[PDB]
Amino acid sequence: TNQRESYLREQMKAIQKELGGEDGLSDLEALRKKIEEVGMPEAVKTKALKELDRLERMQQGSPEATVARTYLDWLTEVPWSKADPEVLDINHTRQVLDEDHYGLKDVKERILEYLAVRQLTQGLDVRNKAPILVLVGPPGVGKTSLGRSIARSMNRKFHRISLGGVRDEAEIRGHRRTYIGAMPGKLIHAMKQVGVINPVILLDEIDKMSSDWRGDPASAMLEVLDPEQNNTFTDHYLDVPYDLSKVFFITTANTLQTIPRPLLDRMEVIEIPGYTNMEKQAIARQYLWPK
Amino acid sequence: TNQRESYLREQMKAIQKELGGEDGLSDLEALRKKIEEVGMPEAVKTKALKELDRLERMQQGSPEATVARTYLD
Amino acid sequence: GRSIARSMNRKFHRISLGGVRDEAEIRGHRRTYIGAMPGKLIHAMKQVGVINPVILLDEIDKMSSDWRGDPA
Amino acid sequence: TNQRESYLREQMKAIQKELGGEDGLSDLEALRKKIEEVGMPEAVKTKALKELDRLERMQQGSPEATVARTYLD
Amino acid sequence: TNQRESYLREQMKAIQKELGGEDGLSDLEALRKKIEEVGMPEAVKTKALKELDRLERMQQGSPEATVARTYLD
Amino acid sequence: YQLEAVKGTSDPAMLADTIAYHATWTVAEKQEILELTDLEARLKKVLGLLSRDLERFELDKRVAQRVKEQMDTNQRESYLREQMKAIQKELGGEDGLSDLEALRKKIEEVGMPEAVKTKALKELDRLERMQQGSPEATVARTYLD
Amino acid sequence: GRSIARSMNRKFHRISLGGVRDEAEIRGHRRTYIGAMPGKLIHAMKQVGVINPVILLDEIDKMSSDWRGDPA
Amino acid sequence: QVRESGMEGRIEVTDAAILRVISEYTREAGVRGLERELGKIARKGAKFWLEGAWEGLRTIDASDIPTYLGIPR
Amino acid sequence: RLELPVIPLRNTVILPHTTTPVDVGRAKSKRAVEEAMGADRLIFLVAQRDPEVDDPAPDDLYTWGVQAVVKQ
Ligand SMILES: Nc1ncnc2c1ncn2[C@@H]1O[C@H](COP(=O)(O)OP(=O)(O)O)[C@@H](O)[C@H]1O
Repeated sequence: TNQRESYLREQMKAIQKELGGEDGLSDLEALRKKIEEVGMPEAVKTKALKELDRLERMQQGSPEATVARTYLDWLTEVPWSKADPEVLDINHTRQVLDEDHYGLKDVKERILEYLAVRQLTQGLDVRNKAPILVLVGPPGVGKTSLGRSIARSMNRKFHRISLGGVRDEAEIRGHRRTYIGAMPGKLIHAMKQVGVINPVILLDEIDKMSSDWRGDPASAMLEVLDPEQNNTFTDHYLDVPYDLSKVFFITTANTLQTIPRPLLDRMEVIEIPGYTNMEKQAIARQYLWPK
Repeated sequence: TNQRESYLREQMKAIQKELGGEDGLSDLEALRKKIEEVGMPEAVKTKALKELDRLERMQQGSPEATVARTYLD
Repeated sequence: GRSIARSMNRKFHRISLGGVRDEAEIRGHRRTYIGAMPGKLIHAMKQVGVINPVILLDEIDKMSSDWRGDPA
Repeated sequence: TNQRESYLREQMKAIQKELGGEDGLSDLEALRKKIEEVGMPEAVKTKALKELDRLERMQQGSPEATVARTYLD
Repeated sequence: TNQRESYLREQMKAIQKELGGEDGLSDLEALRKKIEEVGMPEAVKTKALKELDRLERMQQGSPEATVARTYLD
Repeated sequence: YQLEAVKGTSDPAMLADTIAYHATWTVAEKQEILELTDLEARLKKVLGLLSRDLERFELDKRVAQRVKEQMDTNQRESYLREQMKAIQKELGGEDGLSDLEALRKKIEEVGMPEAVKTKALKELDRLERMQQGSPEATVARTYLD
Repeated sequence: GRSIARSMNRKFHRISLGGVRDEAEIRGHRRTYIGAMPGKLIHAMKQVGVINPVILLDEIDKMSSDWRGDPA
Repeated sequence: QVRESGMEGRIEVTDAAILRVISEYTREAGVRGLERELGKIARKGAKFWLEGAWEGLRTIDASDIPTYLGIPR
Repeated sequence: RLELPVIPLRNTVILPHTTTPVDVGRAKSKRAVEEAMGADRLIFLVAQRDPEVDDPAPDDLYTWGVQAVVKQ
C-alpha cells in the first residue's frame, strides 16, 4: 500500500508542479522574452543574465522571483535608446513658458539660460556639470505645469512625481531583489512613466525632506545629482547604472533653508513670489477660469 | 486541445479522490468555480489564473493554498 | 450615508478606521503562508455584492500611522 | 589536516549548491567567493565561513537571511 | 534525483559533523557561541536568553528589535 | 594497465615518471617535480603526493562507509519504526480515530452548525493521518477536543 | 588635497564627515534588519578600494555628538 | 568656467571686468561665489550666442557686466 | 633540443619513459607534426599551459620540455 500510495502521490504532486509551478516558469520565460525584445545594453544584458539565474522560484511570500521580475519590469520599463527628438530651440521654450503660464518675465530667463547651457554643452552629449536648477516659492505656483512646459518645450515628457512626501532612503535606495517591497523611489517610477530615455523629471520639496530615517536620501540624491555619478548611480536594486545624464532632474522647493547640505551643491537659485491681485486676475481669466 | 485540458483536469480531480481530503478540496473546486463565474476583468482573470492553479495545491500540506482560499474568495 | 444608499439605490458596507496601524490590515498583508490576513478593507468590500457600492469611511482622524506600511 | 579540510570545503559548498537550486548562485555564491579570494586575516576568514553557515536556512519569508547576506557583504 | 539527494544529505552528516569543518548552520551556533565565549554570571545569561525569546517570538522587524539584537550582542 | 605498465623497470626514471604520469593529481604539481632536479627530490615529492592522495582516498572511503552504515542503521531503525507505525496504522490510529469518534458522537448529540461539522471534517483531513502519529495530529486531536 | 594625492600618486577621496554625530554609523551598527550600515570611513575605504589611499575627511570642526555613539 | 560653459573661444572677459565682478557682486573670501558669477555670465552669453554671435570674441569688458548678469549687487 | 618542433601537450605534460598518446587536432600544431617527420622522429614536446588557444603561442609553453623518440 505504501508503494502504491507513494507512486501515485509523486505523480499528483508532479502534475501539481505542472499546474502550479509551471505557470511561474512560463511567465518568467515570457519576461526573458521581453528582455530579448526590449533591446538591453550588454551590461544590462549581463543583469539579464543575473535575471536568468534569478527566475527559478516558486513565488510565495517575500519571493525572489517576483521582486526580481519587478526589477526586470523596471529595467525594461526604464526606456532604452529611445530618442525623444528634443527641439534645440531656446525660443521654443520662450514661447512655451508664455503660452502656458503668465509669468513675471523675471524667472523664465533663468530657465532659458539653463537650457542655453544645455544647448551649448562642451560635450556633444548634453552635460550637467554646471549647477542644476532649484525653484523656491509658494506651493500654489505651477512648478509641475512648468515641468510640462519644459517637457513640451524641449519635446520631452513630464511625469508628476511629488518627491516632497518621500522620507526613507530605503524607499529611495530600494534594497535587493530578495524580498518584495524592494521598491525604488519615484524616479524609476516616473522613468517607468516614460518610454523615451531623456524625460523631464522633477525633484520636489527638498526643504520638505526632513531626514526622518536612517540613511541620507540627500546623499542618494547627490549620487544622482552629480552628472559624474548619476551615470554611475546604482541603488541596491540596480547593479548596472541607469545613466541619468540624459534623465534630467530639476529640483524645486518652497522653503529656503531645510534643504540638506549635501544638496546645496550644484544649485542655481530661482525665487518666485506669489501673484499680484491683478496678476491673479490675469492667470484666472486666461488660464484658471477657462480651466 | 480543450478536451485534453479537461481530461487532465478530471484526472487531477480523480486523484483528488482517494487522497488527502476530498472534503475541503471539493470545496476548493466549487470555490474556484465560484471564483471563475464572478466576472473578472481579463488582466484580473489571467493573473488570477496562476493564483487559481496555485490554489490547486492541497490545503493542509501545502498551506499556501489555505491563504489562497482567503485570497481568491 | 444610509439615506444616500436609499437615494442612489446602491448597496453599502460601512467599516471602522480608528486606531489602525499596519498595512497588513490597512493594505493587504503579504501572503507568506496560511493565515496571512489582509484586514478590514477587503472583507468590507467583499461583503458587498456589486462593483458599485457606496463605502462609508469612518472616524479617519483616529489613525495611528506607523510602520508595517502607512495608512495615508 | 589540509587535505582533510580541502574535502571539507568541497562538501561545504554542497549546501549552498542545494540553496542555489532554487535561489541561485546570482549573488549568494558570489558572496561565497568574496569570502576567500579577497584577502583578509584568518579571523575574518573563519568568521566568513561561519557567516555562510549563518545562511542557507530559507529566504522566501525572511529578511534575516538578507541581513546575514549584507553583514556577509 | 531523490536517491542522489538522500546520498548527499547522508554525506553532509558524514563529513562535517564528524570532522572539524563547521558546526552546521552557524547562525544559531553564532547566536550561542557569543553566549559561551564570555563567562558572564548566569543571571545575565537568563536575561540574554529572555531577550532571545523576545526576538524569537518576532522576526526582528520592530525598531526596538534591532536594538534588542545589538543589546543582546 | 597502469599497474602493469610500471612493472618491469630498470631505470629509476622508467619507474617514477611512469608512475607519476599514471597517478592522479594536479598538473601544476608537475612543475615542482621536475624543477626538483635531483631524482631523490623528485622521488620523495612524488611519494608525498601519492601518500597525500592515498590518505584522501581512505578519508573519502571511510566517509562512504559511514554513509552506507548510517543508511543501514536508519533503514533498520525505520523498519522497526514502521512496524510501530504499522501497528499505528492498525491499532493506534484506530484508537485516535475512536477518540475522534467519541467526540463526533458528542457532535451529533449536541449538534454542530454544519460548517463547524465541515471544519471538524477539515481538521479530520488534517487528522486521519495513518502514516504517522504527528504532533500536528496531536494538536488537531486537541482541536477536536 | 587632490593635488597632494596626485603628487603622492595615490588616490584622492573625500567624505562629508561634517555634522556626523553617530558612532553607530561610523563604527556602524550591528544588524538584524535590512538597512544598518558601517562607517563612511568604511564606505570611503571601499570607494578607494586600496589600503594606502589619500583620503580627505571633510569638516570635522563641526562634529555633532549627542546619540548613536560619539564617533570621536 | 569656460570649459564648463562649453562656449569656448567665443567668450573673452577682460581682466578689468573680472576685477569689477569681484568689486561689485560677491564679497566672500572664498572663490565659489565668483565662479557662480562667471557661470551666470557664461549662461547668459550662451543664451546670446544661441541665436548667433554678434561677435565671435565676446569682449566682456567693464561695460557689459549687467548684460550677462544681474545689476551690481 | 634545438630546431625541433613543439607540440603543445593538451593539459598534461608527458612524463618520460611512458607509452603515451599525443593528439594534434589544430592545423597550426599539425604544421609542427609535419615538421616532426623532418626532425628524425624526435619532437621537442614542450607542453603549453592549462589554457591553450587554437593558434598556440610559444609564450604559453612551460619551461620544461620533454623529447620523445616516436614509435609510430
Ligand atoms: N503664471 C502662472 N503661475 C503659476 N501657475 C500658473 C500660471 N499660469 C497658469 N498657471 C496654472 O496654475 C496652476 C498652479 O497650480 P498647481 O498645478 O497646484 O501648481 P504645482 O502643482 O505645479 O505646484 C498650474 O497648473 C498652471 O497650469
